[PDB]
Amino acid sequence: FRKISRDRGIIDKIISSMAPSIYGHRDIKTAVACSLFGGVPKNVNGKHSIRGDINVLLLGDPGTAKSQILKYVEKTAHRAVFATGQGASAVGLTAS
Amino acid sequence: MQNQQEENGSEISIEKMKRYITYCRLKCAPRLSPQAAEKLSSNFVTIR
Ligand SMILES: Nc1ncnc2c1ncn2[C@@H]1O[C@H](COP(=O)(O)OP(=O)(O)OP(O)(O)=S)[C@@H](O)[C@H]1O
Ligand SMILES: [Mg+2]
Repeated sequence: FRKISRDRGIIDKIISSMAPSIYGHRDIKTAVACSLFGGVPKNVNGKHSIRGDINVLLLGDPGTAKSQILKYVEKTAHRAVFATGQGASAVGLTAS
Repeated sequence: MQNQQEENGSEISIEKMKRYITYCRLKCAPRLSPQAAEKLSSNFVTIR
């Protein structure tokens, strides 16, 4: 990991590593890489909290392969939970 | 900077602030003085 990090163009390779079956959506893949790696949360003096993870909204027409990007992130990420609004046989978004 | 200002005393920590709010609400309940009523009545008449 340290050997592959010292490459100058490492980040772009990660951008090229996001969803190989998906072609041409480089900025979407960049957003995926940023969300997968994420920032750092912080809490200054305990009083004020700053969130430390990137929320990405993929708004697109049908046939832009957003669902395949979601499936790729579900495969790649450590604790990835898939849910949907219209569907039924899935974990809900509401506590109960 | 906030830790320094807490050490000087210009800012109060959140738990001390919590317990102080609890203490002030449990102990004190002020009344308006008679000389503090004419100013308030006059200012409320002028606004309306
Ligand atoms: N840029 C792309 N590269 C590769 N395959 C693509 C691309 N765009 C669309 N597809 C394919 O087209 C189909 C679209 O499937 P979906 O991922 O369900 O599309 P979608 O973006 O989710 O749109 P919906 O279903 O209306 S929300 C899949 O078979 C994809 O593999
Ligand atoms: Mg879809």
